[PDB]
Amino acid sequence: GQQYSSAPLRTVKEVQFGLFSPEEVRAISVAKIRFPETMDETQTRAKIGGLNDPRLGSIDRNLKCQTCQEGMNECPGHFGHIDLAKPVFHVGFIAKIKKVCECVCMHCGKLLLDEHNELMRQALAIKDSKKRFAAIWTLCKTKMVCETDVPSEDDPTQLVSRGGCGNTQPTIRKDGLKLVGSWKLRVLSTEEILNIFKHISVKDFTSLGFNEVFSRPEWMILTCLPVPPPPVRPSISFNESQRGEDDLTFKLADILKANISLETLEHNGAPHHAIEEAESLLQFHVATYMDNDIAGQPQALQKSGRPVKSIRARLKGKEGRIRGNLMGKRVDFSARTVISGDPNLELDQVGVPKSIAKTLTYPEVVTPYNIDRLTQLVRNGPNEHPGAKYVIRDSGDRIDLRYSKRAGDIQLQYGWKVERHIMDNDPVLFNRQPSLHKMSMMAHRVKVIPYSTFRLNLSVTSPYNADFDGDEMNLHVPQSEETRAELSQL
Amino acid sequence: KAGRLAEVNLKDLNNVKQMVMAGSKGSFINIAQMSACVGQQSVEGKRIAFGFVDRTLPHFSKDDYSPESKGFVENSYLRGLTPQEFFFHAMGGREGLIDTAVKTAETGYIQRRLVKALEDIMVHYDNTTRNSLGNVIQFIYGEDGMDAAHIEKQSLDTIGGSDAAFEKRYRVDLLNTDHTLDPSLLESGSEILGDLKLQVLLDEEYKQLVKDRKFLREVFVDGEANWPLPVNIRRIIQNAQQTFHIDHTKPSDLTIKDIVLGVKDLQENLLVLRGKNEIIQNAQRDAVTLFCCLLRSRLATRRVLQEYRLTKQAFDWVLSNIEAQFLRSVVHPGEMVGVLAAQSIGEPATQMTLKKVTSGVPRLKEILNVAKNMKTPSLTVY
Amino acid sequence: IFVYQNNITPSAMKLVPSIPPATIETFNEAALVVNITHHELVPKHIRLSSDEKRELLKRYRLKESQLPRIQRADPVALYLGLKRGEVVKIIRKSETSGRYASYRICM
Amino acid sequence: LRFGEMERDCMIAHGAASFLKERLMEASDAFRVHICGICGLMTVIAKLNHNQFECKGCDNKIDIYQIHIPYAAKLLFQELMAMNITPRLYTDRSR
Amino acid sequence: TLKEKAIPKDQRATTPYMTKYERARILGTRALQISMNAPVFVDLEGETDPLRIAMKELAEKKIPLVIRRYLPDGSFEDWSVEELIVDL
Amino acid sequence: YDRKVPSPTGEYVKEPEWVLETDGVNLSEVMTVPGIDPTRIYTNSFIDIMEVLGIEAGRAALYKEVYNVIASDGSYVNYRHMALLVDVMTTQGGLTSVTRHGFNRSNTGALMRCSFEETVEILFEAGASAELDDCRGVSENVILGQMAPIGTGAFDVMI
Amino acid sequence: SLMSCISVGTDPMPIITFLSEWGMEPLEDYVPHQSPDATRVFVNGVWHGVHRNPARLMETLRTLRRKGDINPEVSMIRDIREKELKIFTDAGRVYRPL
Amino acid sequence: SFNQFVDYTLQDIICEDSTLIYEISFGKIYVTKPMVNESDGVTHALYPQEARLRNLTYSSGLFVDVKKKVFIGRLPIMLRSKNCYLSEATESDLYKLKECPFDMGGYFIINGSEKVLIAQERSAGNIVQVFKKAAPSPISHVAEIRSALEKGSRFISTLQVKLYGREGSSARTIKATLPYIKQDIPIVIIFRALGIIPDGEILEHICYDVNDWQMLEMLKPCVEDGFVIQDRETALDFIGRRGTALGIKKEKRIQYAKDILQKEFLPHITQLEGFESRKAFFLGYMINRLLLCALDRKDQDDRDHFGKKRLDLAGPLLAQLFKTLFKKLTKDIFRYMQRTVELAINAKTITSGLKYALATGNWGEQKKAMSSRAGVSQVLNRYTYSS
Amino acid sequence: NQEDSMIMNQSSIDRGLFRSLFFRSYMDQEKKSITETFEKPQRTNTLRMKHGTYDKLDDDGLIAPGVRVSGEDVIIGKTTPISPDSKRDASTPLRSTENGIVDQVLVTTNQDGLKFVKVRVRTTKIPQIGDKF
DNA sequence: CTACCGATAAGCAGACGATCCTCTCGAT
DNA sequence: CTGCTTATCGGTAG
RNA sequence: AUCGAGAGGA
Ligand SMILES: [Mg+2]
Ligand SMILES: [Zn+2]
Ligand SMILES: [Zn+2]
Ligand SMILES: [Zn+2]
Repeated sequence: GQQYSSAPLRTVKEVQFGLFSPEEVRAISVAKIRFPETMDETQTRAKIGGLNDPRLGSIDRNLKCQTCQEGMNECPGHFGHIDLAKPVFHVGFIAKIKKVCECVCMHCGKLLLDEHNELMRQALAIKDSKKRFAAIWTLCKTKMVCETDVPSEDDPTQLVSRGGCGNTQPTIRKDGLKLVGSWKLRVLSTEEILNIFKHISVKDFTSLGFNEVFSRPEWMILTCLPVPPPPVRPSISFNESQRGEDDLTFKLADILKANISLETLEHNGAPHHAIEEAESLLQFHVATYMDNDIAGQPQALQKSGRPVKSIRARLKGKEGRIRGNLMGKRVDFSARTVISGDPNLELDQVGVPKSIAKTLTYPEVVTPYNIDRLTQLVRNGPNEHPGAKYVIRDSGDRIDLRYSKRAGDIQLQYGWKVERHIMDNDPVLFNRQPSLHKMSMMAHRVKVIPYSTFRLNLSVTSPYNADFDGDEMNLHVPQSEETRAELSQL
Repeated sequence: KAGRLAEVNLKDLNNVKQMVMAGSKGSFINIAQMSACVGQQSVEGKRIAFGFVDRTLPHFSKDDYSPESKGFVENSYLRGLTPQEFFFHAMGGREGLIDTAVKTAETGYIQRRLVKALEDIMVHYDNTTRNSLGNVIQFIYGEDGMDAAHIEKQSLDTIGGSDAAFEKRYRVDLLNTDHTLDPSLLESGSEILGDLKLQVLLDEEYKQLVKDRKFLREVFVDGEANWPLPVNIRRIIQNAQQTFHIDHTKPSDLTIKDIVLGVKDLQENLLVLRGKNEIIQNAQRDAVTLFCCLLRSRLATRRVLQEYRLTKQAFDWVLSNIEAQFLRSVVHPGEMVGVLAAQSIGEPATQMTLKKVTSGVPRLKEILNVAKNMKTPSLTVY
Repeated sequence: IFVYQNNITPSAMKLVPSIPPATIETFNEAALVVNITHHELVPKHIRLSSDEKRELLKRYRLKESQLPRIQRADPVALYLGLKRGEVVKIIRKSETSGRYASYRICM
Repeated sequence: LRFGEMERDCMIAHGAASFLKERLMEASDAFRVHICGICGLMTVIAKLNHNQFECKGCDNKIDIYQIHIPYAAKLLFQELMAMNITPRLYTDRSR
Repeated sequence: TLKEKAIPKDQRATTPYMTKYERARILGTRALQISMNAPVFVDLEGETDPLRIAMKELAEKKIPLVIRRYLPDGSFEDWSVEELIVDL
Repeated sequence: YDRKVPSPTGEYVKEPEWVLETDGVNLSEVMTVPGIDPTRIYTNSFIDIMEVLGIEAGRAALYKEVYNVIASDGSYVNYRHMALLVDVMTTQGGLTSVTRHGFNRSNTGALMRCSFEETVEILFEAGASAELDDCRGVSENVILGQMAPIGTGAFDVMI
Repeated sequence: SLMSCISVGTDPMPIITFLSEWGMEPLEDYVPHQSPDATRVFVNGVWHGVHRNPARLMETLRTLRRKGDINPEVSMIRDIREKELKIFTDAGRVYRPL
Repeated sequence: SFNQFVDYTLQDIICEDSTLIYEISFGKIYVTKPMVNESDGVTHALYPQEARLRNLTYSSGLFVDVKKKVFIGRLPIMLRSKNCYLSEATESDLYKLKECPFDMGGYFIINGSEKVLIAQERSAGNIVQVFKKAAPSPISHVAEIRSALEKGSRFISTLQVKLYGREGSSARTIKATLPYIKQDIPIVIIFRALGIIPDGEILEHICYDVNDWQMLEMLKPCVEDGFVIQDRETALDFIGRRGTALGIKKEKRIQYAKDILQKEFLPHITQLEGFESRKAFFLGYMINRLLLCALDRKDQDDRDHFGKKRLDLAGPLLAQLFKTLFKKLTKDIFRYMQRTVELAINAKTITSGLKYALATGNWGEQKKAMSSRAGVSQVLNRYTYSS
Repeated sequence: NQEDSMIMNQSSIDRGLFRSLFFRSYMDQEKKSITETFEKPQRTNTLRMKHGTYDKLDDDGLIAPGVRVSGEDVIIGKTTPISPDSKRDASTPLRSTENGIVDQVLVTTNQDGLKFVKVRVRTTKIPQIGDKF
C-alpha cells in the first residue's frame, strides 16, 4: 500500500558509523528552530515557526509536510537543527573527550610523543583503530610538558628538530560535565577545546581511532545540535482539545529556552560573570536529552512527571528499540489458546479451533486451478468456515468482504489475491514459550475443530514441554508460498 | 533400605509399581516416601540447622543433635507427618520453590549469552565452521563433518576382546589347515587353500586391523567400545540377510578379492571433503578415520563369511548402501550450528534442580565466566 | 636459550629484542622440571614452513587474521619458539574421528 | 503476539530465513525509505508523482536509491542521528 | 570491475548433492511462480497445489533455476537443478 | 579410583589405583614433585591448566568441565555442540568469556554487538572510531529486516 | 498464621519507674568490678543499668504480667547464661498465645 | 493497629513542633464519624455502602483546637474501625445497611475502591548486632545499631563499630563511624570525648571481668592509638576533620563535636545535656559484643531471626505519612503569617495527601523517590471469601 | 485425560455442576464552560463514532437492564462538545470478547456534581472444554 | 647518597539479571 | 562476588 | 492511546 519509484530498490550492504559536522547539520536540515514555543502563536492553532514544522511533518493528518506531501504514513520526518551559540560537550563521549585531551597538549595542538620515542613506534604501525588508541593512551598520560627538543633517536648529540612550545599539560579530572586540571583553578571551556581540534594535523586523526571525512574530535563536542522530527515524539492523548505532547519535545524546549537565554545576555543587557551559571544548564540539557543515568542530578516535572527518558533509555536493553522492537517484534497473523491433548489426532497435526480459523488468513493468488474452490470461498464469506474475507484487485484496492454492496457476487479475474480462512492441512508454525530449541518451534498440519482449545498430539508433548494444566500456546501462520514451503520442508 | 523393603513388597497388580515398571510416571523415591518414610530434609546441603541458636524449635532442649531434632521425618506421607516434622518438611519444600525461581533466572542468562556468543556460527561449503568475520573455528564441523541428527551409538569390536579371542575372530590364514576358511564357507574354499597371492592381501587386511586396535586404544584409553558414529552397519547387515533370504547352510559365491578389494575401494567413496589438492585430501582421510574402524571393524573376511554369511549380490548391495547412507549423514552447508549448539546446552541447563565438588547451574556459571574466583578448586594427583 | 633459575630483573628483558636478526628466549628452571608436551591433554604441536603457510592460506582461502590464534607467551608456543606469522599444526585425537587437524597462527 | 528474541533464535536454527523476513517485514512493520547515494543518510525529500528527489547540500538528483527496512530501524537510525551519530546505509557490495 | 570472479565449471570443490536448504527454497521459489499463473514444464497428474507441482518438476529435473554457492572469500560456484543430486 | 587397563592376556581387567584429591590448587609446583605421574595430573581449574600446559590443553580441560556439568545430571549432549562452544572461547587465543567483557569487544560489526548488553556505547565508539559494519552476520540482517545469510539465504538462486 | 497478631506498643515509662523502685541500680551509679553477679537490664534496647538478684525480680514481673497490671503484649526476655534481662515494648513484634 | 493511630498516635504527632513564632500552638484533636460535604448541599453521614457506589472516600474530618473548632482535613477511616460506624452495629442492622455480616473490614477505601494496607517488614532498631565480614575486606567484624527514636521526628543515625585487620594481620585496631562525621575514630578517643579519661576505667566500661585476659589483650593495640589525646578537651578536638573545615574554629569545632555526641551519637538513651556515662557504657557494651564474637565465644548475629524484625502495620504506616503531611500544613501557616505581619489553613493538603498515597502505592505523596512504592495499599481482592 | 487433563460428565454439567454467574462493571463521568453530556449519539459533524450499534441505548445514553448485549454493542453513549478549530464520541462499548445481559444500571453523582454512571453486565458461564480446575 | 621511573599490591566501583502472557488500579 | 584506578614499595640511574 | 505501579497464569 505505497507508491512507485523511479529510484531503484536494493538490499542494504554496508553500514558506516560516524559523526555530525556543523557543515552537515546546517545543510542537512530544512528547519531553522527559532522560538521555544510549540504551537498557538497567540491562540492561533497551527504549527508556528518555532519548534514543530517550518518545512517538516504535520499532525492534523495533512499532506502539508512541504512537498514531502502524501501522508504522515510516508514522510519519515526531516529534521532541522538548533543553532547553539556557545559550544556544548557530548554526554557519552565525556570519557573520550577527556581521553583525547590527555593525549594532545595546549596552544598549538599536537601529538605529545612522536616517532622519536622508541615505544610509540609500536602504535603507529598496529592494525585496528580500537587497540591503537588503547596503546597510545598508556604512554602519553604521564608526560606533561610539550618538550623542547628532545631526541634524537638515534644517537649521540646534539639533538634535531620537530616543532612546538614547551608548556605544561594539566592533570585532567571529571567534574560532572566540566574538565578541570592542575598545572604548577583553570577550567577547560568548550570554546577552548573546539579550537584545539579545529586545527590538529591530518595524520593526527588517523593515528587514533578517527577518520578524515567521517568522524573528527572537532565534531565530537557539539557545535550545532540536530532536531529530531515529530514521528520520533508523537502527540495527543485524551482530549482532542487540550494538547498533550510527548516528552522529548519537553526537553528540547528546555534547551531552546536556555539557548535564547544567552543571546538575551550577549546582544542585550550583558553581565560579565555568573553567566557561566547559564552555560552549565544549556550544556546540562543536551547532556540530559542524550542520557540520564550518570552521576549528580536526574530530572522531573513537566508538563509531565519524573525522572526522564532521554533517547538512551529508548535504546537500552529490553523493551527498547533494539532488543524490544527490532530483534523481537510483535507480529500480525498469530493466535494463542490453552492446549488440551488429543489421542485421535496424527503426530504432525494441530487442532486449530473454528473461531480462530475464521480470524487468521492466508493470501492466495487466483490461479486457473483453484478458481472453482476459491470463488465458492468468496461466496461463503467470513462467517461460515470454509470461507474468506478481503479480496485484493489489480490496482491494490481492498474489497472488504464483510461489508460492501457487491460481496455476494465478485467475478474473480486471474492474478487477483484472495485472503482466505485457514483450511485443513495448511502448514503452520506452532510454538510454546519459553522457546528453548528448534524443537519448541515445529510446523504442523491443520484440522479445524469445534471447541476453543488448540488440540495436539500427546507424543508431541515432550519437545514443547507442555502440560494440560493450563499451558497456553502460540500459533503463527505464513503469508507467502515460499514460507509455506520452508515450514513443511524444514 | 526402608524403600527397598517397600519395593519388594509391592505385588505385580499394584498400580504404582506398574507405572514405575512402565517408566510412565514416578520412580523409587516416590515409592519410598509414600509407603515407608520421607527421610531427612535438607536446607543449603546441611541438615536442618538451628534458628533458635542451639535448638531447632522451642519444643526441644538445647544441644540436641539427635535425628528428630534436626529434621528427620520418621513417618511416610500415608502415615502422616508430625507437628515438628511438618515444619521441617516445609523448610525444605520452600528452598525448592526458591531455587527454581532463581534457577530459570540464572539459566535464561546462560542460554541468552550462549546463543549470542555462537549465533552466526554456521557451516559452509568449504565444509568448515566460521563466524561473520570469516574467522575459522572448526575446520570440519564437529571434527568429522557429520550432522548429529543421523549419528548413532555403535560398538567398536576392535577395541575390546582378548588377544586370543581376536585372532579367532579376524585372522584368515590360508596357509594353515587349522586357520583356513572351510570349503563349507566359500565356493572356492578348497582351491583357495595355500595360495601366495591371497595371503599377502589377507595379511594386508589383518595388519590394518591390528594398526587399528593400537590406534583406537591410544584414543579411547577408557576401554569403551560404544561410540557415536554415522550409518548403522549392524542394521544394514540385518537388512541384507532378510532382504535376500540367505540360508546358513550353503557356501558363498564371493571371491577373496571381492571382499578385500571391495572394502578398500568403498573407503575411497565415503566422501566428506572433496578438494583435489594435497591438504584437503589429507584431512579427508583424517575425518573418516574413526568411521573406517568400523568398516574394517566390521566387516572382515572372517566376519562376512563366517558370522553372517553373505552372497556377492547382497555384499555389493551392502557396500552400495553404506556409501549411499554415508553421503546423507554429512552436514548440509548452511546449517546454523551457533544457535543449535547453544540450544543443545542451554536446554538441559534449565532441567537441573536439587558430593562436595561444585556442580549444577552454579558451577556452569563459573565455567562460562572464566572465573578466577572459583568455589571448589582441586588437584587430582595420580 | 637463557636458562635462569630464580628471576629476571625487568632491566634485562629490555635488552632482549636489541640484536636482530637474532632472537633470545628466557626460560625459568621451575617451568622446565617436567616436559609439558608429555602430558595427557597436550597433543603434538608441529611447526610448519613459510611455503606451507601460503599453501594453507590459499588452499583454505583464508585471510592472515582469520585463522585460530595462539599466544606469544603460550607454554607450548614458547617450547618451540613461535614468532608472529609462524603457524603451528596440531594433531589432536577425537572421539568423533580418530584425528583432527588444527592450526594456530601466532599473534 | 510477540515473536520474541528468544523465538527468533529458533527460526535461525531451522535455517528458515525467508520466514523470518516475512515475520519481520510483511507482518509487523515494513517501510519504504530513501537514501542519498552520496551522503548516505535520510535527507532525500520524496517529491513523488513529480519524479523529483532533489537532496540539497549534496546537490543530488539522479544518484538516489529505495530500500525496504522496518519502521523500527528508521526509528533507531533517526534516534542515532539526533544523538549526533551518522548511521549510513550503502547500496553496493564493494567499498 | 564488476564482475570477476568467477570460478569456472572445472575444479568444483562443493558437495554435488543438493542441500536441504537448497531444496527447500528451490521448491519455494518455484511454488512462488506456480501459484502465480506461470508456465508449467511437466504434465499435471491431477495435482493442483502450487508446491505439489514444484515437487514433481523437481523429481523429473525440469526446473530451470541456477544456484550460486558463495564461499567466504567471495567466490561462487554455479550449479543447475540438473547437475545436483536429490537424495535426502 | 577405578581404572580400566589392558592385561598382558589382551582383555581389560579392573586394576584399582590410589589417587590423591586436594582442596587447593597450584599446578605450577605440584607436578614438579617426585612420586606422582606428571603426565596424568588433572585439575578442575581449566584456567590454571591453560596457564601452565598451553591453550590447547586449556580447551580439553574446559571441555571436561562443560562435560561434567552435563553428564553428572544424567544427560548426554552430543560432542559437537560442546566442542563448538568450547572452541569459540579458545580460538581468539586465550580464554574468551561468554560475557560482555569477552565476546563483545572482539572486532565484530557494531549492530550485531548492539543487540546485547552495552547497547548504547557500542554505537557511540562506532561513531567515533568510524566502524564499518560488514552486515553479513545474523543480528545485522534482523535489524534491517532482510534475507539473512542463514541456511536458506546462504546462497542465491538465478535463471 | 491464625493465632498471630502484631504488637500495638505501650508507653515504656511505667516499667522504668517500676524497676528503679524495685532494686535496680541506675547505669551512672554502676561499678562493674565489685558487682559482676549483675544482670544488665534493657528496655526497648536502652541500657538502664544493672540488677542484682533478678530471680525474684522476674517472678514479680511475670505475675504482674499474667494478672494484667503490665500490658499482656509486653515481652520479658530473661537470659540465664548471659546475665541479661530485656523488656521490649515495640510496635511491630509478632506474637501468639499458648 | 488503626485504633492506636486514632485514639492516640494522632494526638501526639500534632503537638511537638506545633508551637509557632504569636504562639499559634496546637492542642487536642476531635475526630468526626465519617462525613462528606457534597457541593451545594449539607453535611451528610456517609455509610460504607454509599461510598463504594458513589466513588467517594470513607473519611472523617479532623478538628484541632488552635491557640492565640478548626478544620485540618480528612482522614480515611478503616472499616470495622473505631467508627466505620458499624463496629457498633448489630447483625440485623448490617443488612439494612446493605453491608455483609461476613465482611470483617480491613479496608476503608478510596475513590470507591476498597484498599488494604499491607504489613511492611523491616529490621528493628536499637539492637546490637555483630557481623563477620568477607575475605578481601580490611575489617573483620562490625557492630551495627540502627539507633532511632520512637516519639520525636524521624532521625535514623546508623552507627558502626568496626574491627579492622584480619586474623594474623598485626595489631587489630578498633575504630567507629559517627554520623555527621567523615573519618573513622578510634574508640579510646570516643570515651575520652564523653568524659572518661583514665584508661582502665576505659576498659571497665568495655570489659566486665578482671580475670578475662584474652579480651584485655585484644584492646592493647587500641590504647596505643589513643595517648596522643590524653584529656577530654582535646578528645572533642580530634573530630576536626580533614582537608579543610571552615578554618575559623578551635572554640567552635569543640562545641561542634559536643553536640554530635548528644544529638546524633546514639539518638536513643537520650538527647540532652546531663548524660555521658549512660552512653559510654553502651558504647563499651558494643565493644564487648564485637570482641565476644571475635574470640569466637558467641556466634555471629542471625539476620533472619523473626524476633529482631518488626512489622509496620496500618497504624504506624499512616503515622509516617501524617507526620510528613502535618508538617507541610504547619510550614504553610508559618509562611502565610510571614506575609501577613499586620482562614489560612490549606486543608486539602492533608485530605488529598492521604488519599493519593492510599490510592496508589507510593507511600509519601508526590516525591515517589521513597522506594516504599511496593504497592502499599493494594486493591483488596474479592474473588472468594477465603482470598 | 492424559498429562493433567480430565474428562467431565456433560450430563452433570447440564444439571448445574460448576455453573457460575459472572458480573462486570462499566463506568463514566463528565468533564473536569466545557461539559461532557449523556445522550444517544449521532453524526453532528462528529464523523468519529464507534463501530457497533448504539441502538440498544434509549435517550439518556444508557442501556436498559432487560436488554441483551453482545460484541461491539455500545453500553454508555456519551458525547463531548469540542470547538475547536461538534460533539465527539466518548462511548464505551461492551468488551470485544464478552456477551450477555445487563443486570443493573446506576445513575448517580460525585462530590463535584458530575453525572456518574455504573453499568453492571451479567453472563452465565458453563464449564467449557478448556476451563482450568 | 638522592631522585626518578617502573612494577606490584591494595582499595573502590560498575552493567545486567526466564520467556511470554492476561487483567486490575492511578496519573501532566 | 568482578575490572579499573590509585597508592606504596623496591630497583636502577645520575 | 502513552508512562508508573501491583495481582495472576504457565
Ligand atoms: Mg504443573
Ligand atoms: Zn516529510
Ligand atoms: Zn605543544
Ligand atoms: Zn545525503
